[PDB]
Amino acid sequence: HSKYPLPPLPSL
Amino acid sequence: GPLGSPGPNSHNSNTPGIREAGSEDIIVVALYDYEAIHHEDLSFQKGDQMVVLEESGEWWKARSLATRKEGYIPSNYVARVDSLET
Repeated sequence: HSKYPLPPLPSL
Repeated sequence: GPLGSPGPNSHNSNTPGIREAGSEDIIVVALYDYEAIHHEDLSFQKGDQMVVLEESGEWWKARSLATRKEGYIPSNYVARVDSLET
């Protein structure tokens, strides 16, 4: 799927 | 009469259910912890391996290979075991 433009990655 | 453990009239042993192959079972691992931001997604943790099942977009169907939970998951959060630096 491509339901959303990916999640926001963490603080690292 | 003194105590003791069980003891049957015969004995045997063999290897357990140790796995094989990898060609068509996309073992990924979670890079980061995830908790289903929107509907129809898995919630996994950093270092959860998952068997990916479909890969046709930025989100992949997978199963938590530690817990046999299933859902779609974010490919940016995740990475093939075959493609690690370890």
